[PDB]
Amino acid sequence: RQIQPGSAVTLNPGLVYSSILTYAMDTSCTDLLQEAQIIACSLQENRYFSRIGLPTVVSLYDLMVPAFIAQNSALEGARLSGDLSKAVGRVHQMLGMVAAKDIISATHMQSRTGFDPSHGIRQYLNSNSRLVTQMASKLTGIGLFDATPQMRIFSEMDTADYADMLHLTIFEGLWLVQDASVCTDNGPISFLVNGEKLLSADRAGYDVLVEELTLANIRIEHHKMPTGAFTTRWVAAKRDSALRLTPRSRTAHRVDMVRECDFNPTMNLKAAGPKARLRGSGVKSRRRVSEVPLAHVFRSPPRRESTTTTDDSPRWLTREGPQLTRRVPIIDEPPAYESGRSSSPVTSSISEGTSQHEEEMGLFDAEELPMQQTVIATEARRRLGRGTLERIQEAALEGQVAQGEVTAEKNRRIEAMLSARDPQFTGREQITKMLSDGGLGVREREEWLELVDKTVGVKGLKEVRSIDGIRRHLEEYGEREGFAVVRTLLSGNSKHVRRINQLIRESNPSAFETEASRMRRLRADWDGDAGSAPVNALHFVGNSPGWKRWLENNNIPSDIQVAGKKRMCSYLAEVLSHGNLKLSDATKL
Amino acid sequence: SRIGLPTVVSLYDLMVPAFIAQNSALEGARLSGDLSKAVGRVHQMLGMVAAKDIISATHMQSRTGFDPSHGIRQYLNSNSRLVTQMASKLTGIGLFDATPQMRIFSEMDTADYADMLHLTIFEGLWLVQDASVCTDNGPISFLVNGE
Amino acid sequence: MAAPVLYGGAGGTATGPGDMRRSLMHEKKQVFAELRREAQALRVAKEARG
Amino acid sequence: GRLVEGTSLDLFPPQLSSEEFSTCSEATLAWRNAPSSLGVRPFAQEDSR
Amino acid sequence: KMSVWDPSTREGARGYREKVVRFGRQIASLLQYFENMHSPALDIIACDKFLLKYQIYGDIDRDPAFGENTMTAEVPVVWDKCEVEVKLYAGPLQKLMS
Amino acid sequence: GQSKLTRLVKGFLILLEMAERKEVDFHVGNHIHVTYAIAPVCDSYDLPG
Amino acid sequence: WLVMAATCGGGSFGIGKLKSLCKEFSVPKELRDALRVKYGLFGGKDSLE
Repeated sequence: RQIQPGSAVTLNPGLVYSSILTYAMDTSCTDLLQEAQIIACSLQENRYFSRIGLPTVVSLYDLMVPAFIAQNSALEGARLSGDLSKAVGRVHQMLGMVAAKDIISATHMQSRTGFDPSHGIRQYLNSNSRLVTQMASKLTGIGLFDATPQMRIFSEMDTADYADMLHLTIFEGLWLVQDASVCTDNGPISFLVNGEKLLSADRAGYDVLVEELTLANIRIEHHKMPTGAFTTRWVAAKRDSALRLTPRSRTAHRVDMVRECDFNPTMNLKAAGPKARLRGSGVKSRRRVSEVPLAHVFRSPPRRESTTTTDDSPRWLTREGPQLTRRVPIIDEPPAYESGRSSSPVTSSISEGTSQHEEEMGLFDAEELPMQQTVIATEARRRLGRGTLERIQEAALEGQVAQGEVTAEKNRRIEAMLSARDPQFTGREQITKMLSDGGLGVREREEWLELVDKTVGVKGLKEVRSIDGIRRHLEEYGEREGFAVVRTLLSGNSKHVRRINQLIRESNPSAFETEASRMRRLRADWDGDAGSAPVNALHFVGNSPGWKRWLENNNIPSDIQVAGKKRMCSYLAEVLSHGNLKLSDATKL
Repeated sequence: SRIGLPTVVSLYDLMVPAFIAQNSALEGARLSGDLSKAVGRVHQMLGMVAAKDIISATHMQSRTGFDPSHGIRQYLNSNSRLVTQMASKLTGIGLFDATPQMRIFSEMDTADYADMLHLTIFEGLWLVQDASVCTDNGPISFLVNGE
Repeated sequence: MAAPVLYGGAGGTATGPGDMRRSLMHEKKQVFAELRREAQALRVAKEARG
Repeated sequence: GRLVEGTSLDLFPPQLSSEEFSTCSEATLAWRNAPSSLGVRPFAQEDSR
Repeated sequence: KMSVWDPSTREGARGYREKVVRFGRQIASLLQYFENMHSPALDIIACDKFLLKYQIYGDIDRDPAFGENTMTAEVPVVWDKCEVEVKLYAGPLQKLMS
Repeated sequence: GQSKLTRLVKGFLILLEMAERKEVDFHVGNHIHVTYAIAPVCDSYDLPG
Repeated sequence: WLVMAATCGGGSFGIGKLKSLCKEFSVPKELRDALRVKYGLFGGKDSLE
């Protein structure tokens, strides 16, 4: 028996969703698929009035009478991420405009009235669409003021009519587009009409710062302005010359990690391992927190996503490089705080409201833990004031154990990489991705990209979890581990970027240079739409070096234009590396 | 501060009886008045042979011996050769294993660096002198072999 | 926190170190002394005076 | 003998830099090959180019 | 080639039916639709004000040098709030096998 | 949830504490449950530890 | 330089690079060949279940 007046409840995320999941497993668990969409349409309503979307007059005779055989079906497992849950609904209402505008505008060519025909279409033939998510709802309304707002093209597939198609095919689009678009002008110069699918959105944003310081240082020896004496040889004879390159150029920028949902192995019943192993740690009679499904979810669904908790590790390991070389200064930002809670019996269950939970005193030394804790603190502002510094928003990790805790900051050389491996050794190997994608020459490439624009880059999610006492350990080991990058030879990364600077310069000759109309006159380029495959500019980038896992795109169109202003003057970089395009001499003829 | 046997006593089943008893093989271990101690006295003595193998081998570094020795949390060391070794552990933080001498009870393969140096290489005269304390007699012998 | 060319010990070897002034003392024997016989064995056996 | 870089290094890359020292004997006072303690990568001062 | 597109129709003449294959997850495909395109979109749209860069093209007629083949259009969209009014009516019921 | 290696450890430790060493007279201090599937066994389950 | 070049001129084929001063790691630089192949052998060192 519960209490009406005296009692008072406090609840954050994890109690509200848990009460629904435990309630969902009783009856109508398959409705969770359809459920996640309708609430998205509800919170943000656009061009919607007196909606009659989802019909379910709550006739609930079965919950009175339990002992009903539970239906085993597929699970949705829809995780409403803080920012993404709104965005899903913001896309639905925006898709709803594309469906609504198709039927409302087509019959509006009558000069006198537009009620009798539009009021007649009560049938849902309109509701049937093409591409993105559309669930079994409805939208029978009586307002009819859909002429004011403009069409927002998110769906680039067939099945349109009259007004929506008129943008694409017929020349009358110049007249249509002028009506379609309000608050924006620019329509005089254009001849003919075609609508494309470019979705880069400018903010946004950023910033930061711081410081630091401490110291330390370192050584070595010195680094931080080395001079390279390149030698070119094409016949028996040879020419040789010296040049210099500096890491420290431009400041700030960095990346805002994108938000994404989490999902699981699809079946109703609970796993035996996760339940039996949850019992091994605690000794509670009934479940503290008062949640059964959410205790099993966070463990089973997300196997691993080690990308933003990781990337700072090889970043500090390649940040350590130019600092170990000569470590005169060192600075450590004020939050050196670790979210390390001491002596808590059964909070670990309720504490899963936070992103992750890692156990101490189990393949976790006093040296291994601080790496997991340095990351929680903001990146950069360590060892070297300038150079390889930038900013990243990071997750919220929390170490936990009844007894153990140790702190540390200073690392040793030839042991930082080994001690950075160890937290990967147990858990699973997803850190190689950021060691390759984010670790290699995308840092100094983005550093050189800072010249034109700044502060818009993102790929590869945020947080990860796996532990609550002990690991299963029925997989990968790596007893012997050493690669060239860990050694004091980071120029394999920096001189890789100098090569890419030529490839960004290699798009210019085919583009324009004086004989073609000068910058800010032609603008007849065809690159940069936050798309990689059929765009051309990033295809040359994706031809060999650093393909397939970055944002970049949006900053390239400006880089090609600004590079022409430098190239016409006496300014350029360096020569020759694994290139082969015509209209400009990569090799020779 | 041994962390040998892990079993956080989670005993929900003894509350609820009428549970089908598992028919298996029996140990039947009779702790004889004197022998029960001796079995443990052999285990700790065998434990030295396992512990000395890993601790002394990495101790050739003249400056430090913490970072590598603290890293071996994995139980690859626990796997041995001949006499009784059960599913326990021994993750400790003391590291003062240089004082006592090695007590050879296991005469089979799978040793390394310092423990083997008694058997094969002539450097054993230098090793044995370090290995053995409180006892002397090392001047006369030429070469080295432990029986 | 140690230079130059630091390693963890006997286990976990990486790329080859260079040489600079010490941080701490290096005393203990390396087990290539068994291979050091190869020196003695190859030259005392094959020799003019013998 | 002669060699090129970055191949599963076990014992053949020290044959490069040891020879690089001997090949560029004209600007180096030190000569060594036989007596080699494994921690052996002495500088190719003006020899690499 | 992106400017080369597929055509369509709807109202006057009766359009044929289209049933899509069974998709297990709605969000996974919603993320995969924008992840494979590599646009950092929808994360932006969480803000109240979001701009939308689009560009037009001239096609089919072999173009001259006007200094403009493509155009540029930036659409600003701010979110508005009017009252919601949900209604309940009778629909199809579940099995509920005893 | 069933594993009790350390439970028997304390018993076999106390075994040799009073096996080779002579008899020890001591007291019994406990709380007590009554039955298998009755109210006491249902009421017992509550409270952690 | 085209005069010394004679019949073949202005035909670069491959550019080798080297360090001016000497220190730390020798750095005879033409490993760039295995840079476009970003992780040829280094990604998988000795991993086996």
